[PDB]
Amino acid sequence: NVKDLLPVLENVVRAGKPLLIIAEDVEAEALATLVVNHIKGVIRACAVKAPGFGQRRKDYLQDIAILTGGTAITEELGIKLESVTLDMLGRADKVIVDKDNTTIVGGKGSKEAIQARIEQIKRQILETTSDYDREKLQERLAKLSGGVAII
Amino acid sequence: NVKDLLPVLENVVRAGKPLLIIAEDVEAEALATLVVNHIKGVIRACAVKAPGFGQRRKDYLQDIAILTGGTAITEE
Amino acid sequence: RLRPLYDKIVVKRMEEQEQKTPSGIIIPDTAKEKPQIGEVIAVGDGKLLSNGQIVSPKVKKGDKVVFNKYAGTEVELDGEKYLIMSEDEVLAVI
Amino acid sequence: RLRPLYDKIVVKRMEEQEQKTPSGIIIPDTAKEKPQIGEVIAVGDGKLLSNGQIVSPKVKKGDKVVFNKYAGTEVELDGEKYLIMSEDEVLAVI
Amino acid sequence: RLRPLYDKIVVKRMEEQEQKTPSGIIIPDTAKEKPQIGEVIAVGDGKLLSNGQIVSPKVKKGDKVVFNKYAGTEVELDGEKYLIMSEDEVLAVI
Amino acid sequence: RLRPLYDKIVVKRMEEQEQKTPSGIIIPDTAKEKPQIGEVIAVGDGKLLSNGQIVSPKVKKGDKVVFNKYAGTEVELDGEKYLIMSEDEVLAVI
Amino acid sequence: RLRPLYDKIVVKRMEEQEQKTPSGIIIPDTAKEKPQIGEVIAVGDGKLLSNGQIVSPKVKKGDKVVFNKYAGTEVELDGEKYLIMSEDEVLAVI
Amino acid sequence: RLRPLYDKIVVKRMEEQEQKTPSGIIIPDTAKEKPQIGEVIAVGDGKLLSNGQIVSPKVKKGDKVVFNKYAGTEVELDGEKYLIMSEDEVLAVI
Amino acid sequence: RLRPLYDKIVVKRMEEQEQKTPSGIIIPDTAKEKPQIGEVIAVGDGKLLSNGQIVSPKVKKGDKVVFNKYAGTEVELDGEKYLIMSEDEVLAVI
Repeated sequence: NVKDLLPVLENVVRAGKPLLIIAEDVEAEALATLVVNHIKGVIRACAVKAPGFGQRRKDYLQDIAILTGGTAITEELGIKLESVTLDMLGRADKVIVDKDNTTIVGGKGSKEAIQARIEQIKRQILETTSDYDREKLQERLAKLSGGVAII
Repeated sequence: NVKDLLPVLENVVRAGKPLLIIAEDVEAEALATLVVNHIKGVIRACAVKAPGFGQRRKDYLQDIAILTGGTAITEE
Repeated sequence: RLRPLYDKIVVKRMEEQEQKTPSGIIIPDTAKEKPQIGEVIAVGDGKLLSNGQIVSPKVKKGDKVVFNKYAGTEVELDGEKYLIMSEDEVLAVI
Repeated sequence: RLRPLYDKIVVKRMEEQEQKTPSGIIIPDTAKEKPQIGEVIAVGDGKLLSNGQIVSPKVKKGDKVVFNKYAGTEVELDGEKYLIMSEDEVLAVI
Repeated sequence: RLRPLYDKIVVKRMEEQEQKTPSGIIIPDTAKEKPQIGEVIAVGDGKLLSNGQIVSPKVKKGDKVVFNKYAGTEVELDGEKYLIMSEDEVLAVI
Repeated sequence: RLRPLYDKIVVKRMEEQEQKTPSGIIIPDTAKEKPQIGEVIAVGDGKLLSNGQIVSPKVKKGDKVVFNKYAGTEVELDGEKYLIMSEDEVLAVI
Repeated sequence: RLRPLYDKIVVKRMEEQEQKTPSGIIIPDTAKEKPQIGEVIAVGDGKLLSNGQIVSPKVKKGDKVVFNKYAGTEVELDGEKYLIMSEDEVLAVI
Repeated sequence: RLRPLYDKIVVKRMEEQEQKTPSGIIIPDTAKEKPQIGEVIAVGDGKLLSNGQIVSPKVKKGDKVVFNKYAGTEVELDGEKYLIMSEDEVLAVI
Repeated sequence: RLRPLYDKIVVKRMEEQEQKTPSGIIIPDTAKEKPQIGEVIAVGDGKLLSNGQIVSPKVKKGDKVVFNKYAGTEVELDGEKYLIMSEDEVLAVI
């Protein structure tokens, strides 16, 4: 819907900074707002699909909210999308968006967090050996702590 | 719903002690109340699913109820 | 051209514009509601009471009324569209 | 021929004369609505109030009256077609 | 014989009379709707006003009256049939 | 025995008569409807107007009143049954 | 104890009385309806006319009245139950 | 504090009690409807008549009234719930 | 800015107060309800009676008015939100 998309736009036009949207989807009525606004140059923004399904959804965006310095607006937290503001709107330095891929460089924040995640995820990695059969859990550690190389 | 969770929340905030919920399932408007209250630190609480299935629920909570010294809130 | 009878009022519905917020945000036409603001082009003789008395309408030629989101008949007149509407469904003025 | 009673009015719609857009665009008859503008054949004595008083009809014989898309029963007489009406469902005149 | 009460009227419809167009085209009885034209048989005292006064009905006797289709109960009586009818749904006369 | 209030009327139907056409055709009871013609046992004081005035009912003891299909409430009185009905739903008399 | 307001009346039912036909046939409780006969415990002030006048209720404490089918609101008082019942929905008295 | 307008009434219900029948049987709270007995705390100025006159409400402060099983708006006032209610839907008093 | 007509009122609701219980429990906005408390901005002339008399509204623009759950219709005025409503659907004041 258009209505809830105004408060986020209202905040970003005030600061004059680009916006990146991560959500389950942005349908035509909402999407038409940004793209029309994007051509006129009042904002420079892009919208992307959420990374994964189910529990894989929750894990991914929680990590994303961590290195960006903001927070994830979840159903549990209960913040209505109308009432969101700049305070918990996360930040980054550079983002690259292409037809099927998005990359976030990182805000260099949450040092105590990223050291923490290294701990339980490895503590979870050893415990998940009974069930896991994909590097997605190690890659989850790798993405926020190092990088990945594809030979 | 909040209309029932709040009165029980009203009693525990007066006592100022931590609270534990065992219920069939809490995933909705009621659930968001505790976690937003827990984040603000007004109470320290958690909610858990009840064990078993069918008949295997009530016997378990009855064993838990007598161990804890309270009483199980049954529909009976 | 049209003269309303009794309590009827004929209104022009503020025409169409592209709406922009004071912050400069433009809303696409697919997400805009038809304006509720209108200007009266003519007024009727007045509401006819149960006793036969007629009360003069308070709306005038140069005012700005607001509709209750649905009122009107959307008449056509040589390509021009007017909104015949009634006093009891007028929300407010200016 | 026929005459109405009390607040009833006898109106004939403007019927179809192969209407066209003023710029020259022709619209097929399969995509047009029956005209909502018509002229009155006869008028009744007037609205009968609850106290018995009769108010003379505002509409006259030579007036052109528009109606709200569902004007009347559309009765037939001697092979000609009349659309009876009443002032409460009258929207505006000329 | 049959006496209407207050504003009720006693009307006899025209009944099928081998309907056919003036051009000579015969329409089968399975494709014709019951006539809307009725003949006044008996007239009641009149409508009861809210104050208690009585208004004389404006139909007198034997005048042809047109009705909006489902405007009577089709009262059952020996021989010739009738449908009782009120004044406020009377369409037009003569 | 029973007496009504205001505009209510106690009416007794024509009861079973084994309906037969004048030509001698006998209709089975499974294909006939309860008679709409009845007789009045007693009448109330009359209609209560909005101003408090009372108008005498226009129906007598010996009148034969015909009503619509569902104008009653089917009261029971120590074995016999009567049709409680109001003045506005009795369509005509005799 | 309980006193109604304006035209309201408070009435008790006739209570389950071991219903049986005069011929001696007993109907089981699973196939009988609550009695429509009741008597008045208290009477209100009466109807509020449009001009403010108060018509004296025509029902009396000692008589018995009949409800249409579902009249009443089933009020209860220290284990005893009454149906508070409106004057204009009374079928008849005695 | 809170005061009504015209015919509105503010009523406080009978609240929750450990209900028991006179025989001593306790009904669980899951099998009871909210109490229908209330006490009047605030009284409005009175019903607006058609002619404009004002009639003093018959209910008084501290009286006990019964609601029509659903009346009220369940409004909250200063950490407490009140039941704003209207005269035409008050059942009976004391 | 804007002014109402007849019985219409202009009310500003009590906005997003971030509801919290007196005990200190914070309810998330996803679990709250739109406040029923509103501040009056403009008051119309008053209710227009059937005889043409105008009664001064009892609201005085300087009081707290509580509506029903879905009373009034939203109107937008140069960026802010206002809820206009009639005088007979607000249930209590102050």
